[PDB]
Amino acid sequence: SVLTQPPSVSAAPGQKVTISCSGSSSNIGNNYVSWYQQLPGTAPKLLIYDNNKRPSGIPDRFSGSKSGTSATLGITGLQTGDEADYYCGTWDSSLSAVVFGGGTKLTVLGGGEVQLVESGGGLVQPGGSLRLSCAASGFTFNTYAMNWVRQAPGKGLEWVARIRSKYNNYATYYADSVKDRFTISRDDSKNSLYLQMNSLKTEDTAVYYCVRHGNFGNSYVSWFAYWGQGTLVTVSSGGC
Amino acid sequence: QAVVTQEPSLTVSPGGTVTLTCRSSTGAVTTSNYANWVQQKPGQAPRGLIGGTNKRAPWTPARFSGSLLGGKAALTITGAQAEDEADYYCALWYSNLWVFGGGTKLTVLGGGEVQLVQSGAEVKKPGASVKVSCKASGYTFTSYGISWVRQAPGQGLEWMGWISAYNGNTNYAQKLQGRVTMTTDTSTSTAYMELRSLRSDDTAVYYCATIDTASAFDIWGQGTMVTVSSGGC
Repeated sequence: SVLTQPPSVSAAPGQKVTISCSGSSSNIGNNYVSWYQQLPGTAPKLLIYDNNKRPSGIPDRFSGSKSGTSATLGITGLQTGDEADYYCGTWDSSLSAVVFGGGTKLTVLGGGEVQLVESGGGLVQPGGSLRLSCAASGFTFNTYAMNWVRQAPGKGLEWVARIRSKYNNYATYYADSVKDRFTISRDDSKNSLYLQMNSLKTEDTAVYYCVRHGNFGNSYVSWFAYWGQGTLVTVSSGGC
Repeated sequence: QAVVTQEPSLTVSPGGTVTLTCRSSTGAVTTSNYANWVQQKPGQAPRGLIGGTNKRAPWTPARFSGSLLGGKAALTITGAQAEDEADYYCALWYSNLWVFGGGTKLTVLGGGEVQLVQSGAEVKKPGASVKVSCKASGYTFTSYGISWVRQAPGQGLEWMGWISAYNGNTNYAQKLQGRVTMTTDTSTSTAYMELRSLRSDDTAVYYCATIDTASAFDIWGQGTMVTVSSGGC
C-alpha cells in the first residue's frame, strides 16, 4: 500500500493507544488526513477528517495529528468496543488519487463505560443460519433484560426479541416476523447475549443491534438507552 | 397491526426551532404510549434520547424536549446545532410491543442527512460485468459527491474512483481506467458503478460513500459482495 501503518497493536482498557501512518510529500506531507474505524463485516466509519476534526458522535477520546509526512491516531481511555481495524486515508497529488494505509488491527485486552460489542454477522444464502453474539461490559450484566433491534439498509428500526434477567425467569419475547425461526439467549457467566437466526430470508437482511435499558431521570426506564455498534447480516442468493 | 408515521425528512437552519411529530394509526397518541425518541447521527449507532413522552436521557441536551401536541408525540429542538443532524425515530408502546415510525431525517443547513442503500450480493463468472447501485434517501441528492471503495476478503481498502451528483464528472483509479464506469440518476437519487471484464481478484465487498468538503467519506452504504468464480451460480 501507498501509506504505511503497522499491521496490529494491542492495548488494555483505560489505557492510551497510538496508530501511526507514514507517507511522503505528495500525500500526507501536503494533504489532509482522514481516519476510519472498521468492525468485522461492516462498513468503515469516519473518525477523523482534516487531520484532527471529529464528526459529531465520535467520542473526544479519538484524536488525530499530522507532522510532516506522518500522521497519528490517538485513542485515550480505551474501551472494549474500540477493538477494530483502523485505516488512514489521504489524497495523493502525484497519483491524483485517494490512497489508504494497510490498516492497523487494534486488539483491546465490569469496568469502564457501558459497552455492547457485537459479532457473528455475515453473508448467507436464503435458508441459511447465523448466530449473533453481544459481549457486554461496564455494568452488572445479570441484572439487565436485553433486546435485539434490527435496521434493514436505508430503513427504520424494528424490535426483534427480548430476554429478561434471571430475576424475571429469563422470560423471552419475539416479534411475529421472527417467531419460530430465531432464539434469543444469554450466558451470564460469559456476560453474553445471543441471537440464533435459522431459516433466514432475504427480508432478514439488516444491521442487528443489541440494546440495554437505562434510567431516563428517576421516573422512567427506556429500553432504548444503550446500543451496540451493530453487525450486518446479508441474506442473498447472489442473483443465482 | 398498528402503524407509526413520521415526516420522512425536515431541514432546519442553525439556531432555528424544529418540531418533529409522531402519529399513531389507532388514534391520538397518549401518555400510555410512553413515546420514545431515538437519535441516529450520520454513520453512527442509534442512541435513546427521550422516553415516556418527555423524560430526557442523561446525555440529552436541554434544547431537546418531548411532548404531546394535537394527538401526536412531538420532539422539539430549540436552537438547532450542526450536532443535531440525524435520523430521529419515534417508538410507541401498544400494550405488549414497541412499534417504531419510519424515522425523520433531519438536515441542519451548513453534508446533509442521508442513508445509502446498495443492491444485493452478486455471483459472476470470469469475463462478466457487474452493475452495483447506491440509492440515497434524505437531503437533496445533487448536493453530493459519491466515491466507490472496495475490499477483498481479509484485505485493505482500495479507492476505485468518484463522481459528482451535480454535474456527473468522474475520476477513476489508474488500475481500473477503461474497465470501470460511474454514473448517477438524478430522478432516482441513485449512483451506479459498473465493473467489466471480471476476474478472480475482483472478489470483494464494494462500498459507495459520500464525499466531504475535505475528501473524507462520512456516510457509507452497507456494501455489496461480488464473488467472481469459475463455477458461477
